Amino acid sequence: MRHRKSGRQLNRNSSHRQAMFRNMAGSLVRHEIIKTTLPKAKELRRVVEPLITLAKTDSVANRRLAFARTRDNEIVAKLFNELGPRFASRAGGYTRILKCGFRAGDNAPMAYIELVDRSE
Amino acid sequence: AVQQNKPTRSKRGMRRSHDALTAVTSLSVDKTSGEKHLRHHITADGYYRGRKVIAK
Amino acid sequence: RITHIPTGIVTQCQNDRSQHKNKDQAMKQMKAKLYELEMQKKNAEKQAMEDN
Amino acid sequence: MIQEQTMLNVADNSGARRVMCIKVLGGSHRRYAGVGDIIKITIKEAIPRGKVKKGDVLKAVVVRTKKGVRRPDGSVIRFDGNACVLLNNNSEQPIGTRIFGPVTRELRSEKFMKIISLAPEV
RNA sequence: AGGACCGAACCGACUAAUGUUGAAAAAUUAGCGGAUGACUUGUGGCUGGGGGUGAAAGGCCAAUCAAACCGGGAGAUAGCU
RNA sequence: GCUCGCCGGAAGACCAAGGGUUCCUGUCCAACGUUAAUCGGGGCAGGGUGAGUCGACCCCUAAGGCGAGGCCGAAAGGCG
RNA sequence: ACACAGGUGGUCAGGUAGAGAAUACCAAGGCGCUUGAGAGAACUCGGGUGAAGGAACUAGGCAAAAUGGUGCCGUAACUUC
RNA sequence: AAUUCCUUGUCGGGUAAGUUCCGACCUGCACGAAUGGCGUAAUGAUGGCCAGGCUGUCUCCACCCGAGACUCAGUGAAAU
RNA sequence: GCUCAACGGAUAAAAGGUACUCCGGGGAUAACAGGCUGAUACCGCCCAAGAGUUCAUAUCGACGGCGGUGUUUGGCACCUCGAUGUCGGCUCAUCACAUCCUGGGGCUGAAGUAGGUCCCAAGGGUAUGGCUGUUCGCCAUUUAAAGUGGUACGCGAGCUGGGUUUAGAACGUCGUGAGACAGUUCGGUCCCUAUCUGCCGUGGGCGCUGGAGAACUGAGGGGGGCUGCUCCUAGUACGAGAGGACCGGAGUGGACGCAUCACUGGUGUUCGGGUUGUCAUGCCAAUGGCACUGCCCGGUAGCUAAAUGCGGAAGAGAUAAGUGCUGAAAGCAUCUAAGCACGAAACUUGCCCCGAGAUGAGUUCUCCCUGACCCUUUAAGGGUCCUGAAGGAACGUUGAAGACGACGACGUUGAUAGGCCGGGUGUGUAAGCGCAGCGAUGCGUUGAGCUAACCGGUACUAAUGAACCGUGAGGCUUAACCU
Ligand SMILES: [Mg+2]
Ligand SMILES: [Mg+2]
Ligand SMILES: [Mg+2]
Ligand SMILES: [Mg+2]
Ligand SMILES: [Mg+2]
Ligand SMILES: [Mg+2]
Ligand SMILES: [Mg+2]
Ligand SMILES: [Mg+2]
Ligand SMILES: [Mg+2]
Ligand SMILES: [Mg+2]
Ligand SMILES: [Mg+2]
Ligand SMILES: [Mg+2]
Ligand SMILES: [Mg+2]
Ligand SMILES: [Mg+2]
Ligand SMILES: [Mg+2]
Ligand SMILES: [Mg+2]
Ligand SMILES: [Mg+2]
Ligand SMILES: [Mg+2]
Ligand SMILES: [Mg+2]
Ligand SMILES: [Mg+2]
Ligand SMILES: [Mg+2]
Ligand SMILES: [Mg+2]
Ligand SMILES: [Mg+2]
Ligand SMILES: [Mg+2]
Ligand SMILES: [Mg+2]
Ligand SMILES: [Mg+2]
Ligand SMILES: [Mg+2]
Ligand SMILES: [Mg+2]
Ligand SMILES: [Mg+2]
Ligand SMILES: [Mg+2]
Ligand SMILES: [Mg+2]
Ligand SMILES: [Mg+2]
Ligand SMILES: [Mg+2]
Ligand SMILES: [Mg+2]
Ligand SMILES: [Mg+2]
Ligand SMILES: [Mg+2]
Ligand SMILES: [Mg+2]
Ligand SMILES: [Mg+2]
Ligand SMILES: [Mg+2]
Ligand SMILES: [Mg+2]
Ligand SMILES: [Mg+2]
Ligand SMILES: [Mg+2]
Ligand SMILES: [Mg+2]
Ligand SMILES: [Mg+2]
Ligand SMILES: [Mg+2]
Ligand SMILES: [Mg+2]
Ligand SMILES: [Mg+2]
Ligand SMILES: [Mg+2]
Ligand SMILES: [Mg+2]
Ligand SMILES: [Mg+2]
Ligand SMILES: [Mg+2]
Ligand SMILES: [Mg+2]
Ligand SMILES: [Mg+2]
Ligand SMILES: [Mg+2]
Ligand SMILES: [Mg+2]
Ligand SMILES: [Mg+2]
Ligand SMILES: [Mg+2]
Ligand SMILES: [Mg+2]
Ligand SMILES: [Mg+2]
Ligand SMILES: [Mg+2]
Ligand SMILES: [Mg+2]
Ligand SMILES: [Mg+2]
Ligand SMILES: [Mg+2]
Ligand SMILES: [Mg+2]
Repeated sequence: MRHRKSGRQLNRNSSHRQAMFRNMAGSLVRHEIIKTTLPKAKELRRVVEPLITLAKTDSVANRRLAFARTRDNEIVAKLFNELGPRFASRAGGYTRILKCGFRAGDNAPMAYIELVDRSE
Repeated sequence: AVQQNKPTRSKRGMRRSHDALTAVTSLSVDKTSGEKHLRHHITADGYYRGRKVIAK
Repeated sequence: RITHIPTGIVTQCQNDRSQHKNKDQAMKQMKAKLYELEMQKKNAEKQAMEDN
Repeated sequence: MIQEQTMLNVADNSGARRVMCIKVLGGSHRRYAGVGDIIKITIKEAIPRGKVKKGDVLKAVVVRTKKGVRRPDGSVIRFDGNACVLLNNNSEQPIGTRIFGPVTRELRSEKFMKIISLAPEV
C-alpha cells in the first residue's frame, strides 16, 4: 500500500535513520558536496534543506533547535554564519542532486548531492 | 517438491528467453566536450549539461 | 443405537466388533427396557387402584 | 457490542446484580446486540429476597452500552457500563418498577413505552 | 541449625515457537527447577564384551548397544531378491 | 581522521589445557575467505621465544601401575 | 568436517542507581559479527498497540496478557504444632 | 476407584446446558490388608476440575515497526 | 519290541515371549483407500387383510414379492508391503437430488391459523455453546431452516496431534514366568526452497497483411440470485366461540458481498508533550543517545473496521409440476392427437465486471509517408545512396499505480516530485529573561513554540538540446460503379 506515505525506510532501524541522517547531514555541511546513492540523496535533501530554512533567522532559540538536530556546534557555527547569509534571497532549493554512476562493489546508482552556489 | 522428469535443453532455453540482456545504445554528446555518457549522468571528469559541475 | 419413536428411550451397544452382532444385543436390551416400562405402567395403575 | 458471554449490569428494581447475555435474539448467526435489541440472559448474582433468583433464564433489553448509540447527526451517546432491564419471557412486560440509570430516546417504539415512562432521564 | 525459602554464577532440561537439504548429526529466543548439598566441577586413575556400570531405562560403555569396535575363521549360509 | 552504534562479572585483560609459527616485516592475488579485495590467521622470503627467583625437571607422596625373590596358574599370565 | 549462533577449568573484575557478580547506562579496552544496494506485495518469523465483549478459543487458558520491590497492618480450613 | 465390562449406572452439588469433576449408595464383569490396606500436614516444571483477575486465544481481525520474501550487482548449491 | 497317530516315520531325547527387536522377501497374504458383488443396509414401488366411528389407498400398513443406489456392516484379494500416513477439529470448498427453509401446485380426516402427504424445483441460504479426543448423540438457547450424501467416509508436499498402533510406568484380570488384554490410565520429534499439470494475478514476443494513435460493438465467460418481523388492506374473509388469512403495497433489521473515509473509533516506532535511570554536549540552564518506541498520554495523512452508503429485484421470452379453452380418434366424454392461452427463486435476458489471440484476429474516426539508381536463373527478389514521418520506446521527476514489468501524470511552451510561503490539523502556554519564593515551583511575555506524507500558491533544485527504433502510397484473382 503506502498510499501517500512520503518517507523512505532505507532498510534500517528508525533509530538508525535518525543518526544516519544526522551524521550525513553533518558531513554535507562541513564539506560542500558528498557522494552517496540516490535514495539517500533524495532523503538527505529532506533533512538538510530544513536546516538552511532554519538558519535564515539567528536567535538563541533557533540555535537550540538547530543543535537538537545535527548535535554539534561546528555544524551550528557553519550554519547561521555561512549558509544562512549565502542562501538568503533565494527561497527554495538550497541543495542539488546530481546523478553520476555506480559502485564497483554492489552496483548502486550514485549521485553527488551538492549545495548550490559553489563557484567561490 | 523436487522434480519428476528431467527438463530438456529446449525448456532450459525457453526459460532463458526473457533472461536476455539489453543495452542503452542511445547516448548523449555533451555541449562542451562531447564525451558520450548516459542521459542525466555526469561525464568521467565532471562535465554535465555543458558545465563542469564537479568543480574540481 | 436403538431409539424408540413413541417413547424416546435410547439403547446403545458397542460390545462386540460386528454391526450384525451389536444389532441383536441392542435389540435384546431394547426388548428388555420396553417390556419393563410396561410392567411399571401395570404397577402405576395398580398403585392408583390401591390409593382408592 | 453486547454479544454472548457478555456480563451486563441490571437497571431496574427486580433483584439481580450481574446477568450474562447467552443469546442475542433476532436472527441466524446474529453477532452482537445493540441499542434496544431483545436478548436472552441468565442471572449470575442477585439480592436475597428479590423477585428473580440465581441461575434463572429470562429475556432482557439493552439500554446503556459502553460503545454507545449513534444519533442521526453523527453524534454518539456513549455511556460507561453495560446495563439492561429484565423482561418477562412470555411477553414484553418488564418485571421492574424502578428503572434506574438514564436510558436513550432510541427505545421509544411503543412496545417499550412503559420503559421510557418509568425512566429518570432521557 | 536446615538434603529450609526467593534468587545470579554453575548444573539441569519442563512448556511453546523457530529450526528440521538447520547456525547446530539436539541448538537458539522468551519462560522454567535445583542453587550449602543425595551438589557441581578440574586433574589423574580403576572396573571391559556375555563382561563392566547402573537412585534400574534393558539406559550408558568414543554421534554405534536386548550384548561395542577392529582383524581373522570367511568368498559363513540364504529353499529369498 | 571525524561523528555514530554494541559489549562492559563481557564480545575486556591474563594463565592452564590443547594446538604448533597462526606472532612481526617486505611483498604478491591464481587457489583459500561463502562478495570485491590493494587487505587477511592465505602464498613466498627474512626476522622473532634470552630466567638461580615463573613452570617443568628434581626431593617426597595419595588413588593406582609395575614389581628382585615368592605364592599360584596347561603356556601366556595373574596376585603381591 | 568449515573463518560453524555450540562446548571449554582457574584468576583480576571500576563509576552511578541498586540488597546483589541481578539489571540499565558508561570507563579502560575491544569490536560493528567477510556480501551489499533499492523497493516497501501477499506471506513467514521477532515484536508493538487496540473499539465493545472477555475463554465465547481449544484436547487443555497452549501461548500471551497480568501479578511483580521495600515498610506496615492484617491473614482461614487443617495440622505431625 | 490409575481398578466398574455393562455405563455417560442412580441420587445430590456446581452450570442456561456438565460422557470430565466433588460427595454418597453398593448389583466389587475382575479392591483388599508389607507384589501392603485406609487416611494424611507439608511438598510437586504432576493428573483432572472450578472461580476471581487478565488479556487478540476467540467473536473478526486492523494497523504499525524490523528480518526474509520481491528487484539489481557478485559468488553460487541440493534432494531428484 | 513304536497312539515313530504330524500315521512315506527330519532326533534315542524338546515348551513360550518379543510393544527392545533385527534381517531376507511378499500385495504369492491381512489392516487404510479404490475395484467387482450387492446378502445386510438405505430408498422407491407392487398386491392387499387390517387401523382409520361408517370408508382399504387423507395418512399408515400385516402376511409376501420385485428393483434401484454404491451412502453401512461385510464377501473376494484385483491393485500398492525397494511405503497408498489414520479418526476428529481448523481452513477452503465443490457436485448430486432421494429437498430442511424460501418458490410453484394436486389431494386431505384442508373451515381459519397451523400441519400431514405427494409432484416440480439445486438460484441462494443451510446455528452458537456445555460434556466427550470423538463423528454421532444428549441438553440449553435460537433461527425461515439449523437437509441427506459423494468427493482416498474431500483437504497432514496447508495446520493441529487430543484419540489410536514405538520405546517409561501403574491398576484390574490372565499366566509358574518373560509378557499379554476390541480393558484402562499419565507422558511422548508430524520432514520438503515446487520442474511439470492445475489455479490465482501480471507482463514480453509475434500475429491480426502500410504503419500508428484513440473510442466501441460484441461471440464466449464470470459475479450477483437469502430472508424475518411490524404496519396498512382488516382485527375484513372464514368461525358458535377461541382465534385469525391469501393476494397486493410500504417501513425497519439479521446474514453475505461491493465500495468509501465525510461521520464515530482503531493503528499511526517519520509529529508534539510528560517522566524514571545513566552517559555525553566543558558546567548551570537547555537538549541528544540508550534501556522492546524505555515506559506512557494524545494525535495528521494513509490503511481499515465495529463506522457509512449501496446491492439482490421489477419486467420480458420460453418452460417444469400443474390448471383450462375448442376438440375429434371413440356421435358422448376428454388439456392433446392439429391449434391456442396461463403457469416457479430453476433456463435465456434484464443488473455489474472481463472481453476481437472470437487466428471467424471485427467496426468507426483521425493522423503520417506520394526519393532516386543498378544487378538479376527477371521473382510479392537483392543491394546502395538520399530521407528515416505520425508514433513508440528509452531516460528522467514521480503517483491515492505497483512484488518485477506494466498502467496514469509531467518533462522549463513546466506544477511531476522535493523545498519554500500562507493556511489547516495536532500537541499544548517552548527558549531566554523578569517578578514572587529559602526551594521544588508558579505567574507574565503566550493558545506561544514546534509542527510527518494534509490543502491552496510559487520554478528556487531536478526533469539537457539531441539521439534509438519504426519508413518512402501498401500483393494476387474477380465482380460491381466511374470512364
Ligand atoms: Mg536486504
Ligand atoms: Mg531505539
Ligand atoms: Mg530469468
Ligand atoms: Mg536461572
Ligand atoms: Mg569376542
Ligand atoms: Mg568355515
Ligand atoms: Mg550483566
Ligand atoms: Mg602481511
Ligand atoms: Mg576471491
Ligand atoms: Mg602470512
Ligand atoms: Mg641473567
Ligand atoms: Mg604403593
Ligand atoms: Mg635367590
Ligand atoms: Mg617371577
Ligand atoms: Mg565467521
Ligand atoms: Mg565458535
Ligand atoms: Mg556493579
Ligand atoms: Mg574507549
Ligand atoms: Mg514489512
Ligand atoms: Mg499486546
Ligand atoms: Mg504459562
Ligand atoms: Mg510477559
Ligand atoms: Mg448427574
Ligand atoms: Mg473380590
Ligand atoms: Mg493390589
Ligand atoms: Mg499377598
Ligand atoms: Mg504403595
Ligand atoms: Mg496431604
Ligand atoms: Mg520433584
Ligand atoms: Mg468452563
Ligand atoms: Mg541476483
Ligand atoms: Mg516324527
Ligand atoms: Mg511397556
Ligand atoms: Mg524388514
Ligand atoms: Mg477393503
Ligand atoms: Mg373397518
Ligand atoms: Mg413390509
Ligand atoms: Mg464406495
Ligand atoms: Mg467395501
Ligand atoms: Mg486366487
Ligand atoms: Mg489402488
Ligand atoms: Mg392450509
Ligand atoms: Mg466449540
Ligand atoms: Mg455440536
Ligand atoms: Mg486431515
Ligand atoms: Mg512439540
Ligand atoms: Mg455475451
Ligand atoms: Mg450469465
Ligand atoms: Mg363474523
Ligand atoms: Mg397478524
Ligand atoms: Mg482517532
Ligand atoms: Mg500511540
Ligand atoms: Mg517522541
Ligand atoms: Mg542537567
Ligand atoms: Mg552512547
Ligand atoms: Mg514494563
Ligand atoms: Mg490512539
Ligand atoms: Mg484473414
Ligand atoms: Mg511517447
Ligand atoms: Mg505557473
Ligand atoms: Mg510539491
Ligand atoms: Mg509557562
Ligand atoms: Mg521540550
Ligand atoms: Mg510549518
